[PDB]
Formats: sequence, C-alpha cells, structure tokens
Amino acid sequence: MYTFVVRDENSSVYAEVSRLLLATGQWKRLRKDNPRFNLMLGERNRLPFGRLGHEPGLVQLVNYYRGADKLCRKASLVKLIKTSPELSESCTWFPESYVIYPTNTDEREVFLAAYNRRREGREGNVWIAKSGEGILISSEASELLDFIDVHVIQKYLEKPLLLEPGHRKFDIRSWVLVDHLYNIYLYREGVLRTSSEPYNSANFQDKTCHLTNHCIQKENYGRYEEGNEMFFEEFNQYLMDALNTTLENSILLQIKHIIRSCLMCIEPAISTKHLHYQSFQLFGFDFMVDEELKVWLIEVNGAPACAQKLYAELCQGIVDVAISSVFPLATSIFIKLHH
Amino acid sequence: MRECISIHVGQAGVQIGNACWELYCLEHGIQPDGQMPSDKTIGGGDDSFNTFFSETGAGKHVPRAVFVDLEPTVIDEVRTGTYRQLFHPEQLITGKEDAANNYARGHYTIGKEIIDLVLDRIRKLADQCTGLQGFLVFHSFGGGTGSGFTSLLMERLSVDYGKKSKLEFSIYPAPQVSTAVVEPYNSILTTHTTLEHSDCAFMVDNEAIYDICRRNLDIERPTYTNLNRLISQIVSSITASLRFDGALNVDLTEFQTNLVPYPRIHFPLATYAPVISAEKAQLSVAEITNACFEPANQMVKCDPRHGKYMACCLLYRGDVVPKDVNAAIATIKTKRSIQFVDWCPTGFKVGINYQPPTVVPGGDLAKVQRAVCMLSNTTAIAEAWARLDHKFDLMYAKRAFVHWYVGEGMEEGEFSEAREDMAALEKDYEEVGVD
Amino acid sequence: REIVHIQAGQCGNQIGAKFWEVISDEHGIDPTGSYHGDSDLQLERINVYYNEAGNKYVPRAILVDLEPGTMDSVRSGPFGQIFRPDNFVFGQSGAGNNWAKGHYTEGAELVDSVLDVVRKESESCDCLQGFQLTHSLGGGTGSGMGTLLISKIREEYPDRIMNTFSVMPSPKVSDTVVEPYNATLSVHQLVENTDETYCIDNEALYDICFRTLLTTPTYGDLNHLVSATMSGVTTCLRFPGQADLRKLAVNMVPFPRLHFFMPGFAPALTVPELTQQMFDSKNMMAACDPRHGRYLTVAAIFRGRMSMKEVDEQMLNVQNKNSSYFVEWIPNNVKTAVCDIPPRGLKMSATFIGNSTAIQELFKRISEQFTAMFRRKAFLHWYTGEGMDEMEFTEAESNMNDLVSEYQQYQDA
Amino acid sequence: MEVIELNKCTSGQSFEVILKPPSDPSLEEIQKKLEAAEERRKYQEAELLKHLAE
Ligand SMILES: Nc1nc2c(ncn2[C@@H]2O[C@H](COP(=O)(O)OP(=O)(O)OP(=O)(O)O)[C@@H](O)[C@H]2O)c(=O)[nH]1
Ligand SMILES: Nc1ncnc2c1ncn2[C@@H]1O[C@H](COP(=O)(O)OP(=O)(O)CP(=O)(O)O)[C@@H](O)[C@H]1O
Ligand SMILES: CO[C@H]1C[C@H]2CC[C@@H](C1)N2c1c(-c2c(F)cc(F)cc2F)c(Cl)nc2ncnn12
Ligand SMILES: Nc1nc2c(ncn2[C@@H]2O[C@H](COP(=O)(O)OP(=O)(O)O)[C@@H](O)[C@H]2O)c(=O)[nH]1
Ligand SMILES: [Mg+2]
Ligand SMILES: [Mg+2]
Ligand SMILES: [Mg+2]
Repeated sequence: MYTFVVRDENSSVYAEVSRLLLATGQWKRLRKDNPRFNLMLGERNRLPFGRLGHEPGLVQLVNYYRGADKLCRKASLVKLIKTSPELSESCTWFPESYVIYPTNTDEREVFLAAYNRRREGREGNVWIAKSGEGILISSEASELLDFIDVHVIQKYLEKPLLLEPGHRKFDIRSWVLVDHLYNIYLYREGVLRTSSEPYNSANFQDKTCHLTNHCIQKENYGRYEEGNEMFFEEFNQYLMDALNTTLENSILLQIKHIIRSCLMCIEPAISTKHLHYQSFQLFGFDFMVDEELKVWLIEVNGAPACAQKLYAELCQGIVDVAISSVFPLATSIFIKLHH
Repeated sequence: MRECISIHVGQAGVQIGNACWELYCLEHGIQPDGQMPSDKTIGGGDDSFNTFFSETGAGKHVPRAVFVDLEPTVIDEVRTGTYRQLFHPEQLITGKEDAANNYARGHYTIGKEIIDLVLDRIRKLADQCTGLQGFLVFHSFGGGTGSGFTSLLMERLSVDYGKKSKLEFSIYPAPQVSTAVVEPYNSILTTHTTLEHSDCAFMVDNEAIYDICRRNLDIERPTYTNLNRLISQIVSSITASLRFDGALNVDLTEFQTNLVPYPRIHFPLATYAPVISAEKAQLSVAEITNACFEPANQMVKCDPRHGKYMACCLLYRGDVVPKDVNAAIATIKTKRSIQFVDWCPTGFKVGINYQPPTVVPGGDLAKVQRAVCMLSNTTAIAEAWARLDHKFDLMYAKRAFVHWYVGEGMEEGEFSEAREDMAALEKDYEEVGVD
Repeated sequence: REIVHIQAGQCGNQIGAKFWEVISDEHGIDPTGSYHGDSDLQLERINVYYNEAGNKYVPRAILVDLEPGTMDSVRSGPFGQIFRPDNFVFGQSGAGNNWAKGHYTEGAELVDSVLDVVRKESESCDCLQGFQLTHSLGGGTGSGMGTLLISKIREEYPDRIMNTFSVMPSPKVSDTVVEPYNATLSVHQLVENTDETYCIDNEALYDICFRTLLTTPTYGDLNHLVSATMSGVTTCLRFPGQADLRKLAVNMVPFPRLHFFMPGFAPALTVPELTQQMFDSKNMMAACDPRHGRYLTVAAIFRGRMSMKEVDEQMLNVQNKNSSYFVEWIPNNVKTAVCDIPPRGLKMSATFIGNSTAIQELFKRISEQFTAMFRRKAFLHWYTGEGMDEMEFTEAESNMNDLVSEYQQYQDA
Repeated sequence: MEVIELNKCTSGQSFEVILKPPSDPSLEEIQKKLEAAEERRKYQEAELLKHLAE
C-alpha cells in the first residue's frame, strides 16, 4: 500500500484528490512532516524539492514541476516568451507586452516607443496594466504609468469576440495535466467565464464589464448562463449556429498548439525524466478570442481551481493518469498532445 | 617540484586512501614493493609524480601520506595488505579505542591526546619536502574520527602551515550504507569548524556512488570496496594534474583560483563519465561530455538546472582533442539548461591527459579509451546542505542523542552555533544562485 | 575490545552458563577450553569474550551468588569446567528473596571479593570496552547484589559501558511474593547506572516455547531461548562486522534514561518470512506489545548466507508498511547488520533489538503492583529490618513513575 | 565561441573556452577550548564520584 502527505490545505483540487485516494483504501495519509511518503501534494511557495527522492526504497512523486513558475507568473511569462528561441518572438498568439518596474531589466522606454509609433498612425492605443485588485485599463500611457505607485503592461484586445445575446466578452479556461513522462494531457472539458454586462469601448472605468473573473462578475449575474459558466457543448453549438463553424476548428486547434508550444519550451528545464524524484502538475490556461476567431494566451495558472461541475471528473483524471501510473492499484477524458 | 601531503583520517578516509594509492601505483608503474622500473633517477628526481612519492636510496618510491585512525582495525589491513611494503610504519598511526561515531569524542576527548603525535608525523613528511604545496584530507562526515579529529587537525594545520593550501575529499552520509543515526550532527559540526580552514572541498555522497554502482555496474549490494574503487577513479582524475605534466591545476592553489570565487562556497560538484561494468561488452567526446550534465552521474544528487554556475572545469583522460571538446560544448550549450552568475563569464577550463584512465585488475570498472570528470561550482549542491540540516533539525528539536556530546565536554551551544553557520551558508547559496 | 561478563544469582548464573555454552560452540571451543574449529573466522574476535592460555581459551566470566547451590550446578554439567575456578565467588547465607540483604547486608560482605576478580580480569585486558551482567530483578542476589555490583563497578570504571540482560517480572506469572519490591528497587538503580538493558520476561519466553515452538517447557528451554538472543545481539561484537558497546549505545540510546530494550528472535523460512516474524509481538521476549508504542530506534542482525540486497528490501518494506510505529523525528532510526556465520542448527537467523516506548507498560505494571503493597506497607518490615528507610522506597517508586511519563512524552512527540 | 590559453605538452594539453563575457585562531585559542571541554568532563566525573561516594 502507499502513503502520501498534504502540504497545502487550501487546494480545492487536491483536497478532492486526497479523499479519493483515501477512499481507494490502498492509500494512507501520513502527517505532513512525515518524510516516508510516496506522493506529496505540496505547498505553493518554497516547496522543498531538494529533499525529495532521497529516502531509500521509496518512489517519491510530487504534484509540482520545479521551475514551472517560469510559465505561471506574469512577469516571468513575458520574459520567457521574449527571450526563448523556441518562442522566438514568433509568438503571434501572445499580446504585445512589456515588463515595467516601479521607480520605487526594465523596458518602460521601449513601451513608450511602441505606444508613440501607434499614436502617429492613429492605431488603437488601449493597454492594460497588471501584476480582482490592481488592474487599470487606459487609452493613454500617462494613466498607465501613474499606476507606478513588478508589473506587466499589455496591449488590450479592443476587438474581442462577443457572445450573443448580451454583446458580452468572455475568457476560456483549459486544464492541462503533465505527467511524470512529460506527456501533455488536455482535459476535454473547458469552461468559458463570461461577462454579464454588455461590452463598452468608450468606458474602461467600470472594470467589471471589461474583465471576466468569476470573482468580479459574481458581485446581471447568471441571467444568460448559470454562474456565468458556459461549457463546451453550448459554446460549440453557438459557434455552429452563429458563425457556421466549430469549436475544434476555429479555436481548439490554436489552444492545443499554444499549450504544446509553452510546455515543450520549458521541458528540458523542468523534466524529471532522469531525476531521483518525479513530478506531475495540473495547469490552467487562460485564453481570449477576438472577433476574427484568433486565440490569444493571457495567463498560465500553476495552482488552478476548477469549475464545480467538473471537480469530480478532473480530480479522478489526475488520480488515474498522474498518480496511479506511478503507484498502480490492486473513452479517456484527456486529449493527448503529442511531441 | 612542489610536494603534496595526503592525510587519511578514520575508516572512510583510510580505506579510500588504500584504493587511491593502489590506483596511483598502477598509473605510474610503481609496484607493491615500491620499485619503479621506468624511473631511471634513483633515490632522486624532481618529476611530477614525485609530488606524491618520495624516493629512498634503494629506489623505493614512498607515498607522501599519513594514515590515522583512533582504533587499529582498518589501518592494520594496510600494514598487512598487498601494498604493505610501500609504507613505513611511521606513516600508519592508530589509537586503541575509537570515537564511537561521536564528534565530541573525536575532537575533544581523544583529539587532544593524539593531535601532537599526528602533527609530528606530518612534520616528518614536511621535513622531506623542498617546497610544500599543502595537504589533501580524506575523511567521512559521519564518523566520530572522520568528523571530530579531522576538524581539530584542520585547525592545527592552519596554525602550523598558514601559507599552505588544504583540500578535502569528504564522504557525505547516506542511510543505505550507514550504520550511524547521529551522522547529521557530526556532519554539520565538522563542516562548521572546518569551513574557514578548507580552501576547496570535494563532497562525495555515498548515495550517489551506491546508485551508480547498482545501475551502471549491475551490482546488487555494493560494498565499500566497490564504492571506494569508483571513488578513487574520481579522486585520481582530480589529482592527476598534480602527478602528471600539465598546465591546468598543477598547484593546489589553482583549485581555489579556478573553482572558488567565494571562500565559503568552496564545494564544487563532481561528475564522472563513463562508468561501465567490466562484465558488459564506444562513447564519443560529445557523449561523455553531455553525460556530465546528467544528475545520475553526479557525485551528489542535486539539480544544477535550478542553480547557477560560478566556474566549470573539464578533466579528460585518454584520447581527446581540443576541437572535439569545443564542438561538444557548443551542441550542449544549445540543448541543456546551463546558466552562470552575471559576474562570471559563461566558460569552461579544459584539461586533457593522454593517458587513459587506469583500472584495478579484477575490478568492476571496464577500461575506457576516453573518460571525463567535470568539476563545477554550482549553487545546486546546497540541496545537500538543506537535506542534512533538516535531519539535524528533526533530532535537535527533541535534543535526541545530544547528551552523548555534552558528556564528552561539548556545550549545547556549539550545536546551535554550528547550525546557525549552516543556515548562513544556505542563504549565501541562495543569494548567489537565486533571483 | 574485551568484555567482562558477570552473572549473579540463580537465574543470572543459569542463563549465563547457557550463554557460554552457546557461544563456545560458535567459536568452536570444547568443555576443556580447547579449540576444535574448522575456521579461523571463529578466533578473529575470540579475545572479546575469552582469555588465551597456552592453547586453552578461558571465558572472561565472573560467577556470583550468595548461596553455593547454583554455582555447583554450573560446575557440574558441561561447559562447567571451562570457567576459571578462582572466578567463582559465592557466600553461604543466601538472600532470602530480599533486595536489602543482597544490596546492603549479606551482599556487602561478598562484594569486595567480586571486585578483586573483576579487577584482575580487567588488568589483563588490552583495552576493556565494558561489562555485561546477567541477572533477574525479582529475587535478592541478582537484583540486590547485582545492582550493588553495577554501582561499585561504575565507581571504579566510570568511563566504561555497562550493559545488562535483566529478567523482568511477568504480567501474570510470579513465584515470589515480594517481587514488586525487589524489581522497583532494581529498576531505580538500572535507570541511573546502565547504558543498555535488555528486558527478558519468563512468561514471554514460556509462551514462545509452549505455543510457537515443545510441550512441557522447562527452565533449560527458556534459558536456551535467552542464550540464542544473547548470542544474536553480541554477534556483531565477536565477528568481523564494524562494532563496539559504545558505538552501539550511541546509536540506540537517544535519551540516557530510556535505555531498556525489547529483544526478539527469528525463526525452511525465507528472508521475507524471517523479517515479518522478528517484528511480531509473539516473537518478543519482554511481554510488551510494540503496537502500543513507537520505536525510538531499532537494531536488526541477520546471520547466515543470504541475499543481502533482499534483506534490505524486506527491512524497508516493513517500516514503510508500519511507519506509524516509528518516530518521524529520528531519521533512519532502523538499522541492519549481517553476519555470515549462522547459529547452529539454523541456516539463517535474525535478532531484533527495539528501543520502544511500549516498554512503559512494563514499568507501569511493576509500578501498580509496587504501590498496592507499599500503600499498606505490606512485607516492608523485612526490608527496614535490614536497615533500609521507607524514603528509599518512595524514591524508587517516584523515579520509575518518572520513567513512565518520559516514555509517554516521546511516544506522543 | 573563443578559445584561449592553450598550453600544450607531451602528457596532454589545456585551454579555456568562453561562450559569453560576464556583465585564524591561535594555538592558544585552540588549547583553551580543548582544555575548557576537558574541565567540563572532569567536573561531570567529579559529580558522579561525589554522588557515588555519598
Ligand atoms: N565511501 C565510503 N564510506 C565509508 C567507508 N567507511 C565508512 N564510510 C561511511 O562513513 C561513515 C562512518 O564513518 P567512519 O569513517 O566509519 O568512522 P570513523 O571515522 O572511523 O569514526 P569512528 O569509527 O567513530 O572513530 C558512514 O556514513 C559510512 O557509510 C568507506 O570505506 N567508503
Ligand atoms: N490584453 C487583454 N485584452 C483584453 N482583456 C484582457 C487582457 N488581458 C487580460 N484581460 C482580461 O483580464 C481578466 C483577468 O486577467 P488575469 O487572468 O490576468 O487576472 P488573474 O491572473 O488575477 C486571474 P487568473 O490567474 O485565474 O487568470 C481576464 O478575464 C481577461 O478578460
Ligand atoms: C508460578 O511459578 C512459576 C515458577 C516456576 C514454578 C511454576 C512455573 C511458574 N515455574 C517454572 C517454569 C515456568 C512455567 F512453567 C510457566 C511460565 F509461564 C513461566 C515459567 F518460568 C518453567 Cl518453564 N520451568 C520451571 N522449573 C521450575 N519451575 N519452573
Ligand atoms: N529464566 C530462568 N528463570 C529462573 C531460573 N531459575 C530461577 N528463575 C526465576 O528467577 C526468579 C527469582 O530470581 P532468582 O535468581 O531465583 O533469585 P536470586 O538468586 O536471589 O537472584 C524466579 O521467578 C525464578 O522462577 C532459570 O534457570 N531460568
Ligand atoms: Mg493570477
Ligand atoms: Mg572508525
Ligand atoms: Mg534462589
């Protein structure tokens, strides 16, 4: 039988993973400080990877890839994409972004240079600053740079795809699981997190309409769809009925390509293929879709939460492919993205 | 010719010492009788191998080495072994009861009584030296003698020979081949005391060697003999630049100069390829060089990809030409995750000896045309400190076994004092390799 | 690395005699002291327990009792003639199952004669590592005089290791009414003056003989069981494995007072079977259930030709499947040694040595019998009649109760 | 991609590759600490022997 620990209680996904392992009967939960485990559901910060893989006669597995933070912090991702030969700045699917430091390694000057080339040509100059709180959408760099009070200034997508009825923008979230063999698995069920407010290009002040976070939106809500969560069957039907196309063709192909590009770029840096311990990890990818049905990467979440409807299925998927493949027990829900 | 004196302390140091000097004799064509047919200088000479061997009038070549253990079981084997006639009895020093895996007993209680005798024997060797470069110190981290007496000796050597350089070869404790529970204590205690006296320390983790022995030489339960035979190959590769004509690492001070930009961060990681079983029935320059960046070939299990380099040296033996090395480096520079500190250039110092690696007859390591040892100062080795410090913390929180140390005259304060220094060391590594 | 062996009282001498019977066979020595072995591996550490005389090997053993009975019995059956005749030290009074007599009165007049024999054996030791005593805590001589010997040996050899094989009172089987007094007073001494104490219980020894293993067991059967264990725990000391009493104690004893060990033995059985047996409660010789506490440390010794890679698999398996029973805060607290020479009649064997907090059950059991009698001062006059003060009883009781709570502290940590 | 300091000999050769540019206690103090520990031992043994004499 096998043993595991729980480093971070606040995790909704692995809280569910925890129960289903215990339920199998063949898994024992030791106390967090007990170093005689096979699986570690670790903390989000300063996880001690250095101590893993040194207990004799114990195959150890951890639910995080050391170094995956290169992808999952917004300053890191920008730096990664700009400097990686693989991305090669040949990333047409990532919004023009710049890394700015508060006056309190920086590219504030090149940002202004691009901002001004844009305003000479009368091209749309709306940008977004980020690092529910701490975001400002402005059509002018002065209003962007007095938020200087590490941040990322990113070109705002002024022509997003808007759902009808409602004239409302949305975000897509994909869940991706990478196992110990660095197989890339895409959860077939994504979710669209919707705005319940019609989009308005004249007013960026009222942020909620512009933003799609379930947090901000919470606070019309649930009028078009429940909890502003449209899943893939409905959205695919919408695309067919409204734009005479499918989710697979118009959007999913681009999503799979982006997921592949990101994870294959960092694979030689984080792979545990020839290590003394091994890693798997669940990621949440966030995308936005413009009106020409082009997909843009917004952010990668290293510690993602799931949608209530799907907490059951996804957490079972993790136990099956990511955990039981290392520690066997006594119509896949994943799409395998090959290399 | 500038001489080098080797000091082997405790069971681990002495037994590895045996393997090294056996291998040295094979590499130089010195026989167990001490005669060296190729050496036509007799009872004399300035040659490079003379840095490790002195010569008697009868043409006997004698190791510039001292063996010291607090009990006689291990060194008595040297006294009666195949290469027994190589050493003068002066050289082998034994006490009669050991330090019982107690740092305090080795450093204070027994160290005080045998330190003078040991220094006097070392002095005898130094007196035979025209120019003395320094010492090479072999010991375990976990033994009472290996930890406790070595740290005492290092302090005294700093006094007696202030100018001279000191290099350690240290055995990191591994539970698979260790019978002592208190090793974490002895390791951070000896590391604390010995830190400001060591110019460069090469750590070898028994866990790494054990695994390399099981998986590459297909040995189910390696013995010390197996582990030491392998360790001596790494040690030989490291010291070959002293015993042979070369221009890279010819004097002990080059090691610190080339590998250590910071005094406290003087623990280079070693990696060795190829390791192939004699049984089993080849690797190009680019292949063995690329192997050096594989965790499974490292003397310490850690992940350099998540650390920063400060220096890197490649030590080749056997057939290797410079253009091949440059080529291999270029292809690796592309594929693998190698990063250096901002204040250091991203470069390699390379040494090539034409003599291929030697192997003990009847051993497990098959002879290799080409072999390479990489020495890199990486912040990733700090993983080994954290591992060791954690085990320390677990026991010291309950003061487990602490009474054995206080009872030998140590203060509980020295425990915390040592632990604090280790904590500072960990931070030093973090500041340097993490952004 | 010489050890001096002392056996005291009837139980002490009977068990001690069987021990020398067993290891003499292992080192191939015959009842005259002559060596007739096939291997030179037998004599490489034979000095640890024997003196060389001359082509004859003599046990460095000292036999002690307050009555001549048991000593005569030792001298009668083989290997009775191997012992140095001037190492028999006996009186004539006996101790009448009275700890006070053994410790203070009858024992005190005999104790100097023992120390002279101890001193003469010690001077022919190139470097004495320490002493081992075999005795019982129930009676008067082994318990009372035995702990007196330990105290006086500690005074003259304060830097040497003192180990005991101590037979403790049984949960349900007793043949001495005043046993809780003798045991509690002994434990008080043991806690302070020994480095390691192996706890032996006769009921446990009997159940093993009666159930697992041989109907109608006798003391000879129980004594043979103890000897097998004693042979096992000392295998590393007299064969080529690195190692000595002090190194053993350093790794087995995290806290000075908590040095009471539960010994175990196993067993055509296989390795994996050996390993799961030696950890079983019914293989325990101290009638305490390891499942009622946690292991501070564990030493296992395997004897014979066997796959040592397989043995390490088995050792790790068992801990991993029972990590709840080992303390987390003592990393790698389970150790294993292997010796290639097997005990006689067995292809392979395994000896278990556990430092478990479960041993607190023994002392709290001793404590509850002691307090039952002492609260009514029952049979106390036989002890105060030899000069003892009641306060010495109160102190012994308090110390052992302290011992119990310390085991509980680390069991929960 | 530069190579420099190529020293060469019968035995072998050495050189450097660069891929990118950058951007004690006295004998008395030891004696004192060894003697202090010895004194703490002597003291502890003294207490034991006093305790035993009692
Ligand atoms: N690689 C290797 N490690 C060894 C050898 N001998 C012992 N060790 C390791 O060293 C530690 C024990 O220290 P020893 O060197 O045996 O101790 P010592 O220096 O003799 O110390 P005392 O015996 O306490 O006086 C354990 O971790 C062993 O695994 C050896 O021959 N080779
Ligand atoms: N360039 C851009 N153009 C238009 N909208 C953008 C944008 N960048 C971000 N957004 C909007 O910002 C919202 C939230 O941004 P973001 O996801 O970076 O915040 P966050 O990281 O705190 C939540 P999470 O971590 O779960 O993604 C998204 O719903 C998206 O609609
Ligand atoms: C109450 O009395 C106790 C002391 C004497 C007298 C009876 C018996 C028990 N006992 C024994 C036992 C014996 C036993 F049978 C069962 C047991 F659990 C533990 C033993 F030690 C043996 Cl094994 N050999 C004996 N020889 C002489 N007595 N004697
Ligand atoms: N295991 C064992 N126990 C014994 C033997 N002889 C006596 N005992 C037990 O020892 C206990 C009393 O201790 P004993 O040695 O006889 O008293 P002492 O002579 O004053 O030390 C009683 O329970 C006896 O049954 C024996 O040969 N073997
Ligand atoms: Mg976020
Ligand atoms: Mg030793
Ligand atoms: Mg009797």
